[PDB]
Amino acid sequence: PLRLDRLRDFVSALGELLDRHPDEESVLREGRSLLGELVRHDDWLPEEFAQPDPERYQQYLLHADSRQRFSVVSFVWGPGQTTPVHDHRVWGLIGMLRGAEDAQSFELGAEGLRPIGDPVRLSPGQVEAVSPRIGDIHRVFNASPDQPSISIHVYGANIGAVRRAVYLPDGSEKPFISGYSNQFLPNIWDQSKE
Amino acid sequence: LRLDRLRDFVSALGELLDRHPDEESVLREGRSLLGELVRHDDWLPEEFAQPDPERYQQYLLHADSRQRFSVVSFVWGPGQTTPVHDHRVWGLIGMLRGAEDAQSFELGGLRPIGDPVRLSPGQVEAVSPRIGDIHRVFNASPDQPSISIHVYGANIGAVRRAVYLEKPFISGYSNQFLPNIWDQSKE
Ligand SMILES: [Cl-]
Ligand SMILES: [Cl-]
Ligand SMILES: [Fe+3]
Ligand SMILES: [Fe+3]
Ligand SMILES: [Mg+2]
Repeated sequence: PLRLDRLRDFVSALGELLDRHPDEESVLREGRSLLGELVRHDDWLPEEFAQPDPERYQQYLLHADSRQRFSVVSFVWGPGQTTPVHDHRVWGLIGMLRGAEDAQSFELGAEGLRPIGDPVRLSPGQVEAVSPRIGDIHRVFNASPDQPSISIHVYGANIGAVRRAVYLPDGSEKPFISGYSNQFLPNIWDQSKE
Repeated sequence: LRLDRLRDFVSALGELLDRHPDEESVLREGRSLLGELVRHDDWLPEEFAQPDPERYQQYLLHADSRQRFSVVSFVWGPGQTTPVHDHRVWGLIGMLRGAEDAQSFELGGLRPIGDPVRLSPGQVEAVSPRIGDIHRVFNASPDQPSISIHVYGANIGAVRRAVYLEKPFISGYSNQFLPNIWDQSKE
């Protein structure tokens, strides 16, 4: 009985929102509200895009806009998995869905990477923002050693195809194109099935 | 697989409808963009090219965020046909693989308009309430499957339309999964 209508309605609303060509602050404010409404419910994500991998965290594209104005991704960390330290180069929202993860912000200093504040500790329903304007560099990791964690991320592009960077401790940058773990997206558009 | 072709078609079709042009302009520029896609048979994933023994298959490839358009791979097995149906929105039919025919109809009951249009790879046809909406599309080969790529001014699988002897018609989709056409680094 997957409530795929929730993801369909999120995608529609996010489309309508960007049709008004609003500023980043308005996108993040209205966006985090719409994402909050989606990730408050754990009755809609298909099992195929909730699956951990033993070697690396999984990046399942759920929807990309026709003009690549936004994308929606299911990120799945297994026990003890982390992202590299990375930037985005576009606005991003992180909606916590299942389990426990932490997000550490970083800044580029004289020495290299320095963490800003404590890790932000996410639990289901919580939404965080990233952007070049408000803070773009972070590392997201599973805070459980025996359970997988899932967050739904929304970006101001097709994030899997954005040329961005990972950072080493000394602040040196490697090119980063994340791509996607899935060859298949979920069909959220067969409304007659419901 | 040259999935970049489908990605570029979807982008261009989005840009086109951003200009909020009239149906005539959509069909004119659209059939040109679709013609460019279906002239090449190096991009369709095999999972959305598969015939079914019992009924023709309707694989959604892409739906717009606001359901302004959709792109569908239709697959007829040897000797399969659609019912006689309308669309209630503009539609483009791009022939990709094999041989099919399209018979137009008018309400008189049903009378066929002209001969069946005989499609071969690269050919693009249009339907719309304005220009003629009622047709039947069928495989013209008795041993080979046929594939055409269709583009509609809605999420066609969810449009309330009709089949004609009117019965209500909502076509839906054969696939639970769409292709990921957005992983550009794979190329
Ligand atoms: Cl992120
Ligand atoms: Cl059609
Ligand atoms: Fe991130
Ligand atoms: Fe048709
Ligand atoms: Mg918290």
